[PDB]
Amino acid sequence: MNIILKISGKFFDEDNVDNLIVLRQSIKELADNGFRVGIVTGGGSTARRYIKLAREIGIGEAYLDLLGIWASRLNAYLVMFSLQDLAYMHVPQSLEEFIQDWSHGKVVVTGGFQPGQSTAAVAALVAEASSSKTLVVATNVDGVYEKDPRIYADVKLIPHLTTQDLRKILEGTYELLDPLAIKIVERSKIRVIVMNYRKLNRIIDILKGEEVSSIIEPV
Amino acid sequence: MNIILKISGKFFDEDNVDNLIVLRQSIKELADNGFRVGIVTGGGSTARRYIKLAREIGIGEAYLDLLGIWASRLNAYLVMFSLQDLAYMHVPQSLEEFIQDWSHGKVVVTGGFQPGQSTAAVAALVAEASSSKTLVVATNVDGVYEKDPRIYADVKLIPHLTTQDLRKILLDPLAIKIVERSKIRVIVMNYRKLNRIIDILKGEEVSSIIEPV
Amino acid sequence: MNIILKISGKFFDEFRVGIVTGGGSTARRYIKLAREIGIGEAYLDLLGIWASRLNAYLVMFSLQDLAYMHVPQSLEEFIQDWSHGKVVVTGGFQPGQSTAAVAALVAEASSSKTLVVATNVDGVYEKDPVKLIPHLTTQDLRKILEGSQAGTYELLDPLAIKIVERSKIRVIVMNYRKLNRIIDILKGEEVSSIIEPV
Amino acid sequence: MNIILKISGKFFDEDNVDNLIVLRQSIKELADNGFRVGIVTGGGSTARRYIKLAREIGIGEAYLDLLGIWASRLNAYLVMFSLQDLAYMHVPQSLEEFIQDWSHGKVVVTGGFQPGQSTAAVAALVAEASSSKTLVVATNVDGVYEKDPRIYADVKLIPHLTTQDLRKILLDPLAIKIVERSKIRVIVMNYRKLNRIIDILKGEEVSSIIEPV
Amino acid sequence: MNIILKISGKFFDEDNVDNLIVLRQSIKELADNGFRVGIVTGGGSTARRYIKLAREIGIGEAYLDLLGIWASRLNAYLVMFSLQDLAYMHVPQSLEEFIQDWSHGKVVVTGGFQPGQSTAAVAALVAEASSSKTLVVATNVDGVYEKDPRIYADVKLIPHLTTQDLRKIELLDPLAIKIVERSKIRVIVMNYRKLNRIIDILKGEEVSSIIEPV
Amino acid sequence: MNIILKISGKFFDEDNVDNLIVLRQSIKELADNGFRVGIVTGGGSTARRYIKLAREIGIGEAYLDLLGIWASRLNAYLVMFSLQDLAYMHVPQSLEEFIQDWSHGKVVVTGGFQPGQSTAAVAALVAEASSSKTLVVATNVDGVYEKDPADVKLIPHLTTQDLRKILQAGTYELLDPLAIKIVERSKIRVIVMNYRKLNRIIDILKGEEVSSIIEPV
Ligand SMILES: O=c1ccn([C@@H]2O[C@H](COP(=O)(O)OP(=O)(O)OP(=O)(O)O)[C@@H](O)[C@H]2O)c(=O)[nH]1
Ligand SMILES: O=c1ccn([C@@H]2O[C@H](COP(=O)(O)OP(=O)(O)OP(=O)(O)O)[C@@H](O)[C@H]2O)c(=O)[nH]1
Ligand SMILES: O=c1ccn([C@@H]2O[C@H](COP(=O)(O)OP(=O)(O)OP(=O)(O)O)[C@@H](O)[C@H]2O)c(=O)[nH]1
Ligand SMILES: O=c1ccn([C@@H]2O[C@H](COP(=O)(O)OP(=O)(O)OP(=O)(O)O)[C@@H](O)[C@H]2O)c(=O)[nH]1
Ligand SMILES: O=c1ccn([C@@H]2O[C@H](COP(=O)(O)OP(=O)(O)OP(=O)(O)O)[C@@H](O)[C@H]2O)c(=O)[nH]1
Ligand SMILES: O=c1ccn([C@@H]2O[C@H](COP(=O)(O)OP(=O)(O)OP(=O)(O)O)[C@@H](O)[C@H]2O)c(=O)[nH]1
Ligand SMILES: [Mg+2]
Ligand SMILES: [Mg+2]
Ligand SMILES: [Mg+2]
Ligand SMILES: [Mg+2]
Repeated sequence: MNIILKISGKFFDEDNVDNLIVLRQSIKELADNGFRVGIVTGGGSTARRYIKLAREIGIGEAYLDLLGIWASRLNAYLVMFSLQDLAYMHVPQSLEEFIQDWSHGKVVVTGGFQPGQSTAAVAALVAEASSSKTLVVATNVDGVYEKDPRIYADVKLIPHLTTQDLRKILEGTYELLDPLAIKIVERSKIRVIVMNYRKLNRIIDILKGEEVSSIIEPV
Repeated sequence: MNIILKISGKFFDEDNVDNLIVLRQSIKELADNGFRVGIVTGGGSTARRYIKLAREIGIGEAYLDLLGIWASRLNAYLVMFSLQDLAYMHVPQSLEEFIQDWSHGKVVVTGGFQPGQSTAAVAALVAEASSSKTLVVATNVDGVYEKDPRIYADVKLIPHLTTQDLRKILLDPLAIKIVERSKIRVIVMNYRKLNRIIDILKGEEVSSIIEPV
Repeated sequence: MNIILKISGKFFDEFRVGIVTGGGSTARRYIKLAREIGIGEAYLDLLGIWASRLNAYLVMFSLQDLAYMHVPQSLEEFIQDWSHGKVVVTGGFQPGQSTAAVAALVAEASSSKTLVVATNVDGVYEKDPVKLIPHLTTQDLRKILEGSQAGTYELLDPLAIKIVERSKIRVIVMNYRKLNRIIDILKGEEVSSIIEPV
Repeated sequence: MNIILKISGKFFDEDNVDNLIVLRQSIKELADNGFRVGIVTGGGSTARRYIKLAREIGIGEAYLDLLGIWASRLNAYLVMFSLQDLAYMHVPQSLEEFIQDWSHGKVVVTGGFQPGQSTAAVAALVAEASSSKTLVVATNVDGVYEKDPRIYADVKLIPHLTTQDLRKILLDPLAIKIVERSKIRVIVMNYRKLNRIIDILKGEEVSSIIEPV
Repeated sequence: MNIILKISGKFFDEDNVDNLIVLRQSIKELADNGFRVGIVTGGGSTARRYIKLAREIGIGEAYLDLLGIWASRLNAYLVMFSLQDLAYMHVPQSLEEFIQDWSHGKVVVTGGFQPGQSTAAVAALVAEASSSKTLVVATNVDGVYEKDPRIYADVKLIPHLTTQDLRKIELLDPLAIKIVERSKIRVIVMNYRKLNRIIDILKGEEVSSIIEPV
Repeated sequence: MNIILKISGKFFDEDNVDNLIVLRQSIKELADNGFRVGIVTGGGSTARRYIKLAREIGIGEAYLDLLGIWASRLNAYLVMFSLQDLAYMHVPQSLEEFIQDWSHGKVVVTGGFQPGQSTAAVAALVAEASSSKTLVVATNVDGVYEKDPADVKLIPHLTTQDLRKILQAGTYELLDPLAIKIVERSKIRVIVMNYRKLNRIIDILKGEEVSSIIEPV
């Protein structure tokens, strides 16, 4: 079926050929398992770096967001140019445009759409519009934690939880599933799989629940 | 300065030639009084009708939203055509497009942008992007009340309050988030009084002013 | 081959395929409201076109995964969207005509030999509310039509007739209630009126 | 006041610089006198040669039309490029696009829009959309006659007539339908005389004026 | 395999249906053998008819270029319209658009993109962007000779050469050469009269000059 | 009259708030002096980083260029966004689009257009299309030298042919081949200067200051 893959921005800040090489194989691996793949790429450091520079000279919040969006699109193009042929050569700039590009039956790579949200929201929207039952959020963490492994000791990894639990835990910045994202995944009952992009090579396993991952169930 | 005017959908469901006429005279006042007006029109009943009909046959939530957006755009075109020669002849379909159309120095009429939100959000976004310090929400009510007068007795009208007060109580999430971060004040008023919009803005005529916090 | 299906607007008020949807009551509801405040004729037409497109989206969205997700706004755009090999739903294109004309244009551009006009009547008559003409020609229809404008056009307006004739496209007028019985109407003779180009 | 100027295709076949020269002049003069000018250029011989050639190898009628449209656009670009800095640098490809380009307040040059009609229809549509009360059709003849003036001797020019008078005889069906419903008067004149365009418009120079009815 | 076909402007001036008839035939041949084909059409005489006229009244060099581009696009439409159902119905106006239109898997016909270059450069760019290892330049002459064959008894066609041997010497501008070299695209110069023997040309069983990148 | 200002990519790599400001200034100055300004922003390090990352996994040369172009547009947006309502809110992606955006009478900010060239070429094209008689190339250097600075001196006046003799996604040049070809045929003079002096742009333009003026020939 259809599946949306949200690649965290950090993924591009790293500068190591192996990242793209592996993401590319996994996009193929997912393909050879009868999977249509949509990919959303975040802005990463390029985004933050420009948002800061822009903010420094007083650029309004709306425009700071656009800069982050454009930065996320630059990453989108990078992913796409390595997916060449395999992907539809256009980076939709709105959900409506995505819906169109998705018609062509190839992989579609997206960046941001609108100010006031994050690529997480985009991933949700795109997942909903593409009838994807699963939204994989590949980030630099292994999964979801009750508090924060960085600041609290032995906060064991929650391999399963609902949009309710994730709400209490979370109870241009973000989260991982900002408000709009959660709202969308819930109304369209899309399950979110948080995993480490280091394991994109074991995505097929992740999807069928055989590897370190956190699955958020809609409720 | 710049100002955004959010016209509730009900405004178009009434079909009384006087609504468009009055709205048309007011956009002209604001204009001949040093304002650049941006207008956001809601889907109204057309939106609901199509959403209803579409839902009935199982159209996904994303697509029901698109239908409401297109309906809101149809109202956008209606408002735009009557103001001809005061408005830029294009209904932007995204904030990015709005920003572009706004460059032309004329009135810009908009409908929805993206699924998952309401024209309220669009009005906020558009207000923020156009550096509008005030977002006027023209609806079928006089303003904000501590609880709806429909059900509680002796509910007067809050002539002033802040985002926090409004919290304790249309403005969807994104709208509030935007008006707060960019400190945009929202003026809730009755579209029946668009002929007194200049007064409203300077705090006279009956209205509820939501202050950002 | 290819076939174009023109869905009358009333439909919403209640083999490759191209679909054209009319504005219906939404179109006329706006057209009268717009006219009331003096909106020019060109713009009234645009309102009708937008209304027709709104219907186009509704139809498109329901056929999802069968239709190319874009509503062309001009013949040139249609030709392009048609390249993708999926169903294409269209609304109006230009002022001064009706979706009928669009259907014809679209039929011609797509090399469709048949244009099916599904309306709120079983076929072509001679007058409305009288017998049903089960088989006529572009000339007979042109005559059955006559003079005595955003909102109201004739079954097949001037441009539609001109197009169907020059490209020899046969027009099948039916009842959208029998849309389901299209494989037969089309190829049968059932309760349909077939207009032969001449 | 807005005014639409339809330049006959022949204008470009003469490979006459003198024609483009006088056009710029009049566009410049019209602008001066407070007129917004929309220009529609026909396909001319280029359109002819291409359609001919295309037809020869069996291209469909729809596509032959598109080729004439493209050829009319090529002329549109030529006129535009010469009007540079006075014209909006884009040749709209549909009435909807024209409406948009016209918002920018500069001269807009157009070619064809859709198959099945002629630039005359385009001129009419564009005139209607831009609220022009006059559509000037500039051809290689001083005006309307009852028979061709170059062949028939003793043909007198008809200075005034009606849409019907014309029917009872340069204007395709759509064009006439449009000029009538929107009551646009059409002035047929010789493009050799465009520089005297200001006189033509005020009934103080040779020309045929078709009154809508 | 992807391949780009550059049709010289003269091709359209003969008002030769003969030419179009054979182009359409070889596209079919190419499609029928699993070749994706991108086509670039030059402005030909139409281009110079409009440029000459424009220059006459002082239109700037940038705009003269645009006129030639539009002229080449008009030819692009003509070729496209005859390929109907075999080609994507849009004439990209920039390399970025071409890349997009090419995604659709059908034949793409192009004209010019930007001022300051020729369709040759467009053909090279498009070849590079579409990963075509071969760029066929169909001219009205069998290939490249040692001495001009126009008026020079039979001379002798040189079957092999390099982009360097090309420099040591129309239909080839600076950008074109830079591109074919950096992306190592081989260029085949051949007569458009022979465009249906195109399958042979490509494999060496037919007359032509092959420029090797270096 | 019109003038095109080419901002070197390094200008954005310094990530200095001041950089953006002084620009926003000169524009207002230049503007307030009967000058319409077109601005072309290069890709800088962002472009370069992507061009190398992309190349590492084998992305073709055409696509590496596109990445550079998009990176240069990102800078274009940044510059545009900082120029409040002074600039037309759209980053043209082709000369044809530039010509259109330029009609609106406001500042237009551009990035790349097409593979195979550099923003220098874009600046030249844009200058020619906009009838600009002068193309200002603001780089981090002070002007031109027959050898990049060491110990060499600054050639205050040379010709495009002088530059030729004096003179791959990434590969720079001051003026690449297309740029020179364009500036020559349309006789556009190019003023090479240090972007540190954007503030003194009005002086530069009238000869009074540290700059190298390349005369077309
Ligand atoms: O649709 C969008 C996307 C992004 N943005 C803006 O750009 C920025 C990029 O937001 P992202 O959510 O793309 O950042 P990221 O990729 O680094 O996130 P993680 O992978 O670390 O989870 C955000 O901070 C926001 O301001 C929008 O405004 N809208
Ligand atoms: O940006 C938008 C706008 C609208 N919509 C969708 O279309 C519908 C129309 O959005 P409205 O905001 O017009 O809804 P409403 O009709 O209740 O508004 P008012 O009476 O208060 O004016 C909403 O119900 C929403 O689902 C979007 O999804 N996104
Ligand atoms: O190409 C087009 C299509 C439509 N329109 C405008 O849209 C409006 C709707 O005209 P339609 O012909 O689309 O309406 P309908 O669906 O009710 O028609 P029937 O099938 O019942 O006969 C008309 O008033 C017309 O002005 C155009 O101007 N141009
Ligand atoms: O909107 C349009 C315009 C033009 N065309 C097609 O292109 C051709 C050009 O139509 P024109 O009306 O421009 O022809 P022309 O140049 O000979 O006209 P004059 O001003 O010289 O009298 C026509 O023959 C028609 O087929 C369209 O299909 N649609
Ligand atoms: O990308 C382009 C293509 C073309 N042009 C401009 O348009 C004209 C037509 O471009 P051509 O490529 O047809 O010129 P040419 O005369 O060398 O062509 P062939 O006989 O080899 O087919 C050229 O003279 C050029 O000025 C551009 O500016 N850019
Ligand atoms: O039109 C364009 C512009 C840029 N590019 C691509 O963008 C990349 C950046 O080329 P730039 O010329 O934008 O770099 P820069 O701004 O840092 O240059 P200087 O002013 O310091 O000399 C180059 O690698 C090139 O391939 C294009 O391909 N086309
Ligand atoms: Mg609502
Ligand atoms: Mg009708
Ligand atoms: Mg004609
Ligand atoms: Mg460089």
